[PDB]
Amino acid sequence: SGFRKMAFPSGKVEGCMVQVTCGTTTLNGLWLDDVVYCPRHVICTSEDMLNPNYEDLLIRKSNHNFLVQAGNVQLRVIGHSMQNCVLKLKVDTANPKTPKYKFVRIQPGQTFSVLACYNGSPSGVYQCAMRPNFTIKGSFLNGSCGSVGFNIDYDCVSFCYMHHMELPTGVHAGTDLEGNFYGPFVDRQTAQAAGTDTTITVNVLAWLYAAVINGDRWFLNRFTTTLNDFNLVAMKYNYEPLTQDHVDILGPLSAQTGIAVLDMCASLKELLQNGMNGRTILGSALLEDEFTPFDVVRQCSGVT
Amino acid sequence: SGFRKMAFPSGKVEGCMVQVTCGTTTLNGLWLDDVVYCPRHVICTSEDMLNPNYEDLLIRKSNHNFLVQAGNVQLRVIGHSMQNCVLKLKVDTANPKTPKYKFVRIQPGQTFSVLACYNGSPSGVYQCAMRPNFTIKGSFLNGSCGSVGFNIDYDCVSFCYMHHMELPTGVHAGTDLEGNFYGPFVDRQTAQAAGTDTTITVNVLAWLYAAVINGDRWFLNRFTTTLNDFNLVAMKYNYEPLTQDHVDILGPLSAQTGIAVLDMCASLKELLQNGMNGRTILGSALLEDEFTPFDVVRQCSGVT
Ligand SMILES: COc1ccccc1OCCNC(=O)c1cc(=O)[nH]c2ccccc12
Ligand SMILES: COc1ccccc1OCCNC(=O)c1cc(=O)[nH]c2ccccc12
Repeated sequence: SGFRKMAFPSGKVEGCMVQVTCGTTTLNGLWLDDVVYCPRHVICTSEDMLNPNYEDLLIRKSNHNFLVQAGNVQLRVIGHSMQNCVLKLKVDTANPKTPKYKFVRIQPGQTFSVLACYNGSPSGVYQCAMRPNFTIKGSFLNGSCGSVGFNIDYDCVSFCYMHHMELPTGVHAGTDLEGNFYGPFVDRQTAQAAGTDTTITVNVLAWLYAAVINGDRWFLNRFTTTLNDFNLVAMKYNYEPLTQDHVDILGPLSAQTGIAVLDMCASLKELLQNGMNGRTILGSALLEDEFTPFDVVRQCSGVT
Repeated sequence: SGFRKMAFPSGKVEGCMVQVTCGTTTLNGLWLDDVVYCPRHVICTSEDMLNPNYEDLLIRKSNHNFLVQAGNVQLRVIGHSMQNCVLKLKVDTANPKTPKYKFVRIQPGQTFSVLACYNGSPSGVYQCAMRPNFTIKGSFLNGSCGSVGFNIDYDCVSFCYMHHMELPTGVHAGTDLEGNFYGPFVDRQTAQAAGTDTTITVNVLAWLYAAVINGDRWFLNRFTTTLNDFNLVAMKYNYEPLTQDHVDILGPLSAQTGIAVLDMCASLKELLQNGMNGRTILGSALLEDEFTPFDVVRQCSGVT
């Protein structure tokens, strides 16, 4: 029992982190096989960041201008190319620690673990979610760019995020490992306001199921609702609409607890309308939405 | 910016996890050098757990009864001994992945990362704190015993916890790596009730400093207090007494923000007396106490 914001073990990803320097800028890179991936803004000076023309800035760079260091040893760069907002630095050495891996582009609501790195060295690991406004609420300081987000399935690391920037509101934006930003964000120092950060309804319901599995049952009520009635309440509270796909995804948690999805929806509806009344659920005074139904099952079953 | 419940990167500890089986019981072991540490209750059957005589049960066990498997390969046990509540299984092979390490016994209020393992395989990593009642609020299922708690200082892993059991209230109890339980808990299936789970005051203040550093400043008031006045309020709210040692430890966070410790104490006093009023601090609707002043500085500075 117990329910924690759990990250995947980060060892497989630590073995991939390198330091990339271009000019005076140092950030992190991800070394898989003989390629080092990093944000293309590594080629920018602070002045460049306001309105960068990446194709033009890249012309002034050669292989020897990208300094890649894995541990305390230097990697030889034999090629460089830009794919969307990431640079792919071809090195002459395959990473001996390359795990089985995939590059995936996640959808909002999906969670992942971040290995926050500085100077190619991992400093910490924490669990994130891709917000419905395509930002992540991370913990990143200067030098953290190139830190990655990932999920692990037994021995296969699915990289889904690469850190690029912090918006003026303190939230974070980045790309998948193909260099495409999540959301409408661009790698430029300009006014980029995030949209409504709505609550991930299916995740809140999954976490309510986790609470019931872990003995926290006070919020369970004698009511039920329909998808349409619940969604009227969800819209009012800036919650994402719940679909039949979400109900189907919650099927196994419903079976494990014996609580029909729509009954749990009615419990959530009363929690939204009445509030917590000073009470807590799984040690939280607010409704947690950064656990997917898959994370609740994985944590409550012990998948390694 | 951003503030997350961050765990240490777990790679150094993943390289130490092994599976230990004795009879029909399988749990986790920690392999450092040529020694595998694991909870001594690995020798118990379910019946034994109610009133075990560990010295007597151990007499019936020989080296070949302890099956140690690191990955998919078997380790040869050439010695076994009981140190308090842990067994030390001497193996013929030094762990090639043994990091620089220390065994430390932490005090309540101190935080650490747990690498939850099952069958010697890591499933997740999360941040914990040793509660003032000597329990931890972990996330552990059947098979998790022998999972460890640790802190990392650059390249030295300081192991501080080894998981042994779940109390009937869903909280967790375990030992340091010398086999001594934290608190009054014993490795026996009997009535063991935990004491008052008070709030770690110095940690709440550290997290309030982290909130100010990260732009969440609404709770800052125009008041100050004294250590004695604050402690009267802290006692009323089941908060740990704040000492001058805690004030000294908060010195650097006070210097960074320009907010005197006693002024932050007065802000915390008003938060206790008035509540949050539906507001949040660093995305939480309650006062977080599982970040030490050292964790706030480390996260807010980027220590790798
Ligand atoms: C406005 O900056 C950019 C815009 C577009 C693209 C890139 C931009 O920055 C690149 C460098 N950024 C960081 O190193 C950085 C990342 C972060 O998440 N938090 C910080 C907190 C304090 C200081 C710096 C950071
Ligand atoms: C009452 O048990 C013990 C008492 C003293 C000593 C050892 C005891 O157990 C040893 C085995 N325990 C586990 O594998 C276990 C640990 C845990 O934290 N959560 C669980 C959740 C469900 C089922 C089992 C567990």
